[PDB]
Amino acid sequence: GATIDPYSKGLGMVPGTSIQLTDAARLEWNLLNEDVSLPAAVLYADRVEHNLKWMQAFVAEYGVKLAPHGKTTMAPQLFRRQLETGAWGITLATAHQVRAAYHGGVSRVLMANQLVGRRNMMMVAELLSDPEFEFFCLVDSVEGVEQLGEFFKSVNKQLQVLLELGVPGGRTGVRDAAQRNAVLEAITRYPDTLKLAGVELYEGVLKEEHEVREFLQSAVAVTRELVEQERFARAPAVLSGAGSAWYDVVAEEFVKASETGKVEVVLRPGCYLTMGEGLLPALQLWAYVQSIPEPDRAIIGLGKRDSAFDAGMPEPARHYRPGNEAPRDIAASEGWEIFGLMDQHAYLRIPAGADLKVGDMIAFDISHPCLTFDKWRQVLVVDPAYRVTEVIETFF
Amino acid sequence: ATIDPYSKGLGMVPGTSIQLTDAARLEWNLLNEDVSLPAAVLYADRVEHNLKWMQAFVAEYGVKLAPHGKTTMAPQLFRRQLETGAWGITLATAHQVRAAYHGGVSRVLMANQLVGRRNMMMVAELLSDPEFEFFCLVDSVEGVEQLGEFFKSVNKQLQVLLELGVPGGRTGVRDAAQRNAVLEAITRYPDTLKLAGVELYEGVLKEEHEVREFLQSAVAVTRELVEQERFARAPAVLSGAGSAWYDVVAEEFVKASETGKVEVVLRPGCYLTHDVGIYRKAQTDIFEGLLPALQLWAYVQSIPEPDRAIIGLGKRDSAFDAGMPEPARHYRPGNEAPRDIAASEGWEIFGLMDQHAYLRIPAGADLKVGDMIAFDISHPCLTFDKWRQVLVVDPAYRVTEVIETFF
Ligand code: NA
Repeated sequence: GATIDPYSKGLGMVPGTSIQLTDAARLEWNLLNEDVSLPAAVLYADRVEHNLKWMQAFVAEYGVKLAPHGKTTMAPQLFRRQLETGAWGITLATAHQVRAAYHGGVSRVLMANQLVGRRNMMMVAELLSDPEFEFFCLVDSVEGVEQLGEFFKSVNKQLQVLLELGVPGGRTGVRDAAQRNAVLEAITRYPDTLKLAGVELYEGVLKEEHEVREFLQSAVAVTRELVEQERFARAPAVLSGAGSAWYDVVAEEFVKASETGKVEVVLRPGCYLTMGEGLLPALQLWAYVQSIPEPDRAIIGLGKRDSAFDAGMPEPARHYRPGNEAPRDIAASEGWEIFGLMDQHAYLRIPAGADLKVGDMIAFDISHPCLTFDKWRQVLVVDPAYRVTEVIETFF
Repeated sequence: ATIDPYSKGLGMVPGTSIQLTDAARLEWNLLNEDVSLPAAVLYADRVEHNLKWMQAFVAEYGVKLAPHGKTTMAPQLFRRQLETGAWGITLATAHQVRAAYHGGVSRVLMANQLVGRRNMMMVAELLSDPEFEFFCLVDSVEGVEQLGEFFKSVNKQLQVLLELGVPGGRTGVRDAAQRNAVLEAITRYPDTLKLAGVELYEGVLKEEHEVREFLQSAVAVTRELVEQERFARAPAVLSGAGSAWYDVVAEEFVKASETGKVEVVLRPGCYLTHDVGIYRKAQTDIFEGLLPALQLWAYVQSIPEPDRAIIGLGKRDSAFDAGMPEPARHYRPGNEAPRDIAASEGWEIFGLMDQHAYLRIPAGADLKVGDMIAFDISHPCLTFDKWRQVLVVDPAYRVTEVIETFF
């Protein structure tokens, strides 16, 4: 129960099976003392807290609240920090994810996805006898609504749904007004079970601004009509877009729905580990130099098992020789560059005669940090002296 | 070893101490929608068919195999491999060795350099088990000295294999100077490091005359060390991959395989498909074989346009290196059984996002929200690190066991 996994990678010696993650400090792991198996995933406590407090300081120019997507870390320890620093809820994608977040103390989850399949539905139904828990999922088809309605009725629960709008050539969401009206009608056939709680879209399938505005404006018109018809079962109704790349455009268009006093706008941002200019990169992967077979080629103990290829090639940022007081920063001018990532190894180009030895450590930055998280069941949190203060568990 | 109550791809797990091997008692049936989709599904009868085939193959040709476990990291599967004749399991990292040890593997060839005090300590802890045999690779004086000093300081002994490499390659000594420097360094730790043999990965090379030359060098270095009596293990181990280049390796290692001073150990990959080198290359010699044993099951979530269905399967569930998922079976809840999907149905996955996939279908397809599709993937072993728990089913789609992974 929120205990360190003694068989995971990227850890030091774990002398019991019930050592609380938050008690990791008593194990006295220090990264520089080689207490920890490399490769390891390392969050800097000072930077994580910086990024949290930075986001907390953010005063929006518009009436909008944030439900950051949790799928990139799947770490309820981080979700709780996000919620205590002002997030409205967590956006998740699967029933499995929702259960994980719920048992990690998240009390509001926007499942930005269709809920389908008997076990996925039951996994959500299991959380719905908690009167303090708030849940939403998306609907975009009559069949999907009927499946939800029949199931949740059969287990005597209520389920909040958001009508999802979509676009031609897009992903999910109703494509036109006739579909929209059929989906809305289907919901009224389960009056004691399904509860229309708002409207949702993902505007980022579109590329041009005029298309985005026109899509946002159709969502506003549908929302205002449902307000006027008193067809929402939640007060306020929720209107949600991604609002990342299109943050400004989404806010401008969605204000028109808010002006009813009956709708709250909820946006669904991504990674906090890099609203955004002052965020600091909080995660590095640390690996050993295992072999330097040629004067310009080093082999590193880091592979695709440790670092998502969709995160981008790892970039050497720090160098540390065991026995030294501290690491040193690697300057771009040194030309240390990963030119190959295999399963468990990386190829590092170095200038001939570089001061690098087998057994040295390198800390790597990665461009899209959160995408790497799913390669790590345990992520370390370190203080500025590289002492591990906490272990973060993930639920992938 | 118990079922993780918080994992994906499972049914209702009603306790925290349900043994993985007692999964059948939970009575999960895939077609009854007892299990959360997406799920990774191994077919028991196919896994067993593949193991039995490799067992029969090893008896025909006398080959010693240490199959790669790095791609599945599933000691339940490792144990079956060893029970049906594997010589040991080949692994990549100290963490993996420890997991395999914990899962009852009694011989590991770590086909990698062992570097770093915690990594070394993790291996040292296991060496207190006198029934466990371990090997790792050395390719540098610095690496040999770091191992020697560490294992001497914990009063243990370590078997190492000299790794031969090639210019522009991966690891391994490049030339005779480098080779002799590594061997000499080994001899500086006479009661700690035990030279147990010679290893290479020949498929860094692409042309055949190069591979043969490299293999020939391996045989020559081994023979030389046999004559000088530099090995501290009888027999000494000579190990090549012998998968993608199985037929060439088999020929070149002829004389080492024939002697009793040396045992040849090959390192095949995936036993969950016909697409493994040792099997593809054995066909000439052989003239029902290896079958694909894994499929990923997912729901249809939305059919928003007549030619486009959205599937609850993403890059979180299906590794890019495994290949694009291909629809293979279709099941509508309430029905007796799935149906086979042929290419002529016109279903094809055209996009895989984080948690969703795009399925092209012909307008008017026999498909509905809430149906399940089973997908084939080209390299099934390579998708295991997306799953902490993998289901095993019997022919009636009843879950008979859950397989845990150590990634
Ligand atoms: Na635990």
